[PDB]
Amino acid sequence: QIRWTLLNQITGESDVIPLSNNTPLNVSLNFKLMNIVEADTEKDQVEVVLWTQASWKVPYYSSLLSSSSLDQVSLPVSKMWTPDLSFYNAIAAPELLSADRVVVSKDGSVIYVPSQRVRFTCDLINVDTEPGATCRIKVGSWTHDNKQFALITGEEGVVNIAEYFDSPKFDLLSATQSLNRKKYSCCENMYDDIEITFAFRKK
Amino acid sequence: QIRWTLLNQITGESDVIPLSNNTPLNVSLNFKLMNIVEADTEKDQVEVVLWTQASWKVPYYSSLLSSSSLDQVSLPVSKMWTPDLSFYNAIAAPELLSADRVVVSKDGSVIYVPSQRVRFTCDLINVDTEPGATCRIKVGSWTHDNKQFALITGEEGVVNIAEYFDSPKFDLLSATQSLNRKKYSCCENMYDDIEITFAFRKK
Amino acid sequence: QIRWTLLNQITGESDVIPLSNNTPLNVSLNFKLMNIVEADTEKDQVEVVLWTQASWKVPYYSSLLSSSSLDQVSLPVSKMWTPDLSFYNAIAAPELLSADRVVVSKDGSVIYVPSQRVRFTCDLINVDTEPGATCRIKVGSWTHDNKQFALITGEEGVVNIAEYFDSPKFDLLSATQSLNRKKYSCCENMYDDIEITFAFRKK
Amino acid sequence: QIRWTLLNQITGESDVIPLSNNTPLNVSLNFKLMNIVEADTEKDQVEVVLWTQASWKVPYYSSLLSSSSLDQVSLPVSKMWTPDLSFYNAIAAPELLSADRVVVSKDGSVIYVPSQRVRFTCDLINVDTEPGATCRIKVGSWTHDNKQFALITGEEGVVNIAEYFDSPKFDLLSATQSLNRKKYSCCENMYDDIEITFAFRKK
Amino acid sequence: QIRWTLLNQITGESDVIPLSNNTPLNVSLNFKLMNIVEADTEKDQVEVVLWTQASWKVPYYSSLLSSSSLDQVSLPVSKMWTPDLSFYNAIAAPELLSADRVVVSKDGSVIYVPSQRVRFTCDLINVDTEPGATCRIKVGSWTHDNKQFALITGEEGVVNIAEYFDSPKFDLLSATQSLNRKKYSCCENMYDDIEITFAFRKK
Repeated sequence: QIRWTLLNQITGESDVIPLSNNTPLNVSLNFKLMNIVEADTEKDQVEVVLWTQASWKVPYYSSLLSSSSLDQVSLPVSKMWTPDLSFYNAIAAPELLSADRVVVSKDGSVIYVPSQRVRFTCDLINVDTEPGATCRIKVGSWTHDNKQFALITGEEGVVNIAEYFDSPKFDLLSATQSLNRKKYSCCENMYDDIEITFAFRKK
Repeated sequence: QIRWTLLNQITGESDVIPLSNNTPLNVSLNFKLMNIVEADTEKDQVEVVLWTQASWKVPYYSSLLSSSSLDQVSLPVSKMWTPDLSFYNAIAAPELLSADRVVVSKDGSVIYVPSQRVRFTCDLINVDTEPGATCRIKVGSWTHDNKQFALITGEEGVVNIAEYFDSPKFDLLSATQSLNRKKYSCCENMYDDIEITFAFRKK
Repeated sequence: QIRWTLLNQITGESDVIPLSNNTPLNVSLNFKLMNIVEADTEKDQVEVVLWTQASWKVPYYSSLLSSSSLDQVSLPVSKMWTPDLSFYNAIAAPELLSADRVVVSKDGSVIYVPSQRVRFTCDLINVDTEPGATCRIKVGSWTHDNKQFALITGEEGVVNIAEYFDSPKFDLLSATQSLNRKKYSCCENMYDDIEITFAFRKK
Repeated sequence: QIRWTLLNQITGESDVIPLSNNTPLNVSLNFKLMNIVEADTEKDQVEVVLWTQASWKVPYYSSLLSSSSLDQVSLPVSKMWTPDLSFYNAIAAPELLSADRVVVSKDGSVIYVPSQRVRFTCDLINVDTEPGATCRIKVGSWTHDNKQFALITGEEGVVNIAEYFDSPKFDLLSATQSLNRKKYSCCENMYDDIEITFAFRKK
Repeated sequence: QIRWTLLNQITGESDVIPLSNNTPLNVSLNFKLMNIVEADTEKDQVEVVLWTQASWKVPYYSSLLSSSSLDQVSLPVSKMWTPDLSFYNAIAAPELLSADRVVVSKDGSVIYVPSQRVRFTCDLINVDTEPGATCRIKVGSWTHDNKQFALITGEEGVVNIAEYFDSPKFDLLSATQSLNRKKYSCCENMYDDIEITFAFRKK
């Protein structure tokens, strides 16, 4: 149902980011904060459910469906390169809540939306006040610098991090994101990250 | 015991939904709500034990058995494509409680019945009243739109979710399911989901 | 030090229950309840440590040792078909506590003894009284109906479920087992199961 | 660096205990109790950190290095057979806290030292008194009987189980062991075990 | 996009530490203490988030990129030998929080930075006084002695373990790291270890 032999090159190359020429791969990231599921005021720790909507394009993947009546194909994440996103301020390993699959379209654009439960520390002293408590989540490639992996995000038009939030216990008061590019001790080059700031209080 | 060389095609193709023609694959789901194992009123979270009874048919699979004594065969889930059903409102990774195997019939129809412990948020303010609290569970394919993967109510109808329910702690008042479809941001086509709605109260 | 090439066939057929002709495979199950390690009266949930002693025979396995001074050989579970036993009433995935290995004898009989911590719902309202609380553990193949997989067990001799029980916190008052056979609403045929009934109380 | 094609035989045979003749492999086990990290008096459960020092010899492994400048080689456990030690009285799966690797010397000697966190039941009624609480840990092969796998242990004067013990919460009062050989029911031959007995009290 | 065939040799050799000559491999380590996420004074147990910055050089790896546009390449850890660093005094298995990948440079140096949550025991008697409680973490190779694996200390600073520290619950008062060498039972050769010592208190 697909060009199966191509898929063997694709998985064969999966250890390495798929670059064309020298150009950085643009990886588009958008976030949806879905729910806050722990707000532990004694430990000062929060758990959220977050959907990371990631997409990138590898033109040579377009041959996968060229001869197929499929418009797109869903494939296990293990079959190709996917971004090594890490939460820089996670204090427990994020827990995947969705199927570990990506969708490839006819033009080679790839879409990947892990839904994860993520824990981090946050000062919850004001969580039961009208302004609420303000928390941040930082996400970026752990190992691909910005010469190879460049973060892009939605337009000031389309960004709506709180769009689908729903909780019977907490009110989500605001949610914004910055796109950052920083030098660290390890490496020649800089790393891109997006950081979400949000505020919430108890209902 | 079976046509082993066919299994090599079946496993070989297991990354991709098995379609023929354009036609979406029909996947029927029925559910058994077995137990409500937590209802935490301070966090507004509920954990249930749920069997998902999923079936679909792949004509070419029928040759697996046609010349063997066996009327059906049970195989590990890793040997073929299986639906990537996710609980859209899950707040923890569902925990599999039963052996991960499917059963293939002589005509190539397949049955898969995972038992899973699933956690999600619910407003429990009324859990201790006669009408009780109403909770919803949303299930659908994470990455196959309804051009490829169509959900249908299975043979048992919408009416037998509570058949095996047993708890010393909770009364299950009612349970039904409804089939819906939604437009998502990522994609042009809609996704099918089945939504389970149940009411329960403390004993 | 065994007939390795025969292991190629054994492992090659490990997806499928090893039948000779049409006859169902006799799988014998005996149990030892070792301990009760949680009895939560607020949640009504018990955790036990249980050994399931399972044995079956596959005559063609006898060639594995025919050439060797080994009387029996221990092998990884993954190298052959083993029974897909499940706890029908588990509310958490069972935790294996022992080496995942089976032993094949020179006559091709196979012994598999998993030790597992298993959690289930039990009404514990009477756990701190003289008669104690009565709990049940249901065990059977998840996907092999009784036309393929026949459960058998010890007579009134060899059956002593409480033989090794030790707990500083609970008295095991009595444990019994009973073979049963049920048809399920999802499914055509009947499945064998053994139900273990036990009573315990606080020391 | 090493005779790589030898390792192909070593890994190839890794499913099965490496005997020569029909002599049991001698497996030497010594223990170091490092710490007691849980003593829950409400549940009468203890957790310890324990180093198990295992070693055995497989003369044919000597060719792995005989032409190498390496005096010994550290390898992943998955590359060769290792003893299937179980804690016969564990109530949770022991958690590995150290790298899963063995060291093979020039003579074919193998050393494997896992550090594990292990939970057991123990009557803690006297933990806060002078006699302390006395606990036992029993360890042996789960599936290799003493016709194949024979335990040996420290030349009874260099058995010092308490040697590196260190805790700010508990005094280890004593720790000894014995080497036992017992008959089991599935089992026509006997199984070796070492039982550690220790007494501790709250500081 | 790289020299794939060379990667076959690198992975083929991944079981074994990469030495040239009889020279010890220099493995450089620096640490960043990110957070203290638990200090349980009842149990005298501490959890921290720590980045371990490791680097080492393997000259023959330089041919991986020789003919490529990439100045460096990120690869999954499973593709090459990486150090078997263990927390000698961990009381629970360290939890990895970051993507499991390394970066290989044009000259064959390798960078690996695991973020981990690590638990250990610490006398917390003084955690709530001005000088605070002093804790220690010991890191080194579990199975590579210092004739094969030599520890050298990080490239930027030695008291700046705290560069990224942030906690709403605790003040970090001091942090230092120090190289040591310790002799063990198993081995006629010594193992290097780095000991982080830090003092912290409740805010």
